[PDB]
Parts: sequence; structure tokens; C-alpha cells
Amino acid sequence: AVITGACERDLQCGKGTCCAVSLWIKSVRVCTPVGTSGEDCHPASHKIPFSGQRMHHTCPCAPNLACVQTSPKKFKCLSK
Repeated sequence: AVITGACERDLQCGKGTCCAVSLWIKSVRVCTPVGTSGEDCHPASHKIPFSGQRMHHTCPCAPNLACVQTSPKKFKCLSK
């Protein structure tokens, strides 16, 4: 019943992942892990659990990390 892998709300995957958009068709959204050390991020990667359309392919950085800017519109999950 709890359809997962494919996603619409973080809730159906949970703490450790977020409901990221697909790179193939915006139509599809899937579970993606919280951003780990060095992975790309977006400053608007809203907290978990988010029930809305995340819009981005990104997930918030893991608790012991923060989404810091590296270049124009390019942020990464660094240690903070």
C-alpha cells in the first residue's frame, strides 16, 4: 500500500531520504538520500518530511552538514 521508490511526498520514503524530482521527466519523482559530504544541493531543498513538489533533484544535506555555495546556482553539502 505504501508505494515507495517512486514518490510524491517524502513521507512515503522517510527520514534519510527525500522525494526528489526525476532528471528524465518532471512527471516522475523518486526517493533520493539526504545530501552527503560533497554531493550537490540547492538552498531551497526544504526540510524532511515535505509533502509538496520539491521541484529539484536535490535533497537537504544530512543533519551534520550544510548546503554551501560553490559557484553561481551550484551549492554542495559541506561539513558545518
